[PDB]
Amino acid sequence: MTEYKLVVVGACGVGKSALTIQLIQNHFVDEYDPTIEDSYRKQVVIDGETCLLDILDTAGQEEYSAMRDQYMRTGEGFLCVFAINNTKSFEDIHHYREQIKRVKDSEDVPMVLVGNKCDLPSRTVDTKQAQDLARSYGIPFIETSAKTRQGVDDAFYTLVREIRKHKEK
Ligand SMILES: Nc1nc2c(ncn2[C@@H]2O[C@H](COP(=O)(O)OP(=O)(O)O)[C@@H](O)[C@H]2O)c(=O)[nH]1
Ligand SMILES: [Mg+2]
Repeated sequence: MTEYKLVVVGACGVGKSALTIQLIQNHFVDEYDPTIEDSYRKQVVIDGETCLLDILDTAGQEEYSAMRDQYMRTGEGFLCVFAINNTKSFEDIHHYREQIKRVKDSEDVPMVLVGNKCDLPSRTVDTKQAQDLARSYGIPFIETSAKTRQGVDDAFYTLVREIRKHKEK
């Protein structure tokens, strides 16, 4: 069956693990070690296609930089996550965008921008600012809450749709 290799990236504490576990196991985890990097696999149906998602929940630095380059080269699409109450995590998106393009040596890499924690009242990044960034990249932007599940399926399924558009060229 068709397999999609997805990679979830972003600053520590933005909800990469909480998003991934909500997608896979349909519950919200309040505490999950920030240093754990692991992969998950789930069979889903997206637009009538039965497919397997192979999702890498990243944790930042690797023992050797070759491990980072390896997962960036093999990953087919990237979910770039910031938290709407953490401006530094939004600014870090620039770094992930650049680094992924640099390792893949491609200007066209399937990506979706995710503003997570949208259930919280505290917000430092308004929606307009994130829409402006996504527009400059030419990629979709989705606001999510790993806690309420709002937007979670849309974020991952949209990324699959971006991969499919990239492959048909
Ligand atoms: N309120 C709220 N908290 C969240 C959300 N996503 C993650 N968290 C919390 O934010 C903290 C960091 O989340 P985590 O998934 O470990 O972030 P990671 O370092 O990016 O993997 C944890 O305490 C989670 O419970 C969300 O959508 N809403
Ligand atoms: Mg984590």
